[PDB]
Amino acid sequence: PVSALSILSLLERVSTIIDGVQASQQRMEERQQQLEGSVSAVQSELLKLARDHGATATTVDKLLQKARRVSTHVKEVRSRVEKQNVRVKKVETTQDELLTR
Amino acid sequence: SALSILSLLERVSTIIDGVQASQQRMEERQQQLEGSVSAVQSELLKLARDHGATATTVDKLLQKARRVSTHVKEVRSRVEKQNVRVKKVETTQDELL
Amino acid sequence: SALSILSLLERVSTIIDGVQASQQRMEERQQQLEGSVSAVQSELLKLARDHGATATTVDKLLQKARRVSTHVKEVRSRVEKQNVRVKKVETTQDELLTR
Ligand SMILES: [Cl-]
Repeated sequence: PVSALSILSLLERVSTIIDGVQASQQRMEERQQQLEGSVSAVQSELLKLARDHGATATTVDKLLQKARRVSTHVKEVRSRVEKQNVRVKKVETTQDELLTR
Repeated sequence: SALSILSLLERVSTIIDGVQASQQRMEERQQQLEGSVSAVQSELLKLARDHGATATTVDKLLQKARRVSTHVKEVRSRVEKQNVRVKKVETTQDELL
Repeated sequence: SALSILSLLERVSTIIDGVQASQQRMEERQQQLEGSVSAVQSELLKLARDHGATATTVDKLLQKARRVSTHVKEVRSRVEKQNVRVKKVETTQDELLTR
């Protein structure tokens, strides 16, 4: 009913399928390796861009501090100019008085 | 030829058990890969948001720079106008005696 | 023992079915992951170019900051000289109004 030869036939049949499965596994292993390599590189570049952006952001915060400080200085100078104006007018108007006399 | 059948069966059983074990390892490797990809996607979006915040702040700094530069030119102008008024007063006093 | 041999081969066949099902799912997921990584690479590069532009603008803001700082110091210098010139005229006018 079941000859050694029929069994042999099944074995060669199973062996042929396994050959195909193994070749497919080889193709997939290669794709997984390449993908791991791509991910590793993206990780590295992402960390690098994070560091670069970190430096920019740190400069930006300094620029914020600086802008606040310069504004404060401009306000102070403006204040000094207005005070001088009061003083100049005092001298101007007094000269008007003397000159007319 | 019973021996040759048993030998071949043994090799096949051996080979498929290895193939199965390998497939399991590959399943595992791919799920680890999915996790790593999900992680980089997440970190990229976070960095994108962080940069967007920085770029937003930078535009404000541009705006603030324009305003300050205008204020400085204006204060300069006032100072020059006062210079002229002071010179007139100096000249007049030198002349008043 | 032919049936015991065929039983072992039936089990081998079931294992092959399971591996092949897994291989199909693995191929579907692998293509998806490869697409996802490609998208990450592209978006990362875009973010890098965008940051490059931001970094350039910041370097310009730094020079603007230096420039304006220099102008404020020059203006303040003139305000201080004018203060001395005004004091000069003030003190003399007060002198003249004495006696
Ligand atoms: Cl006078």
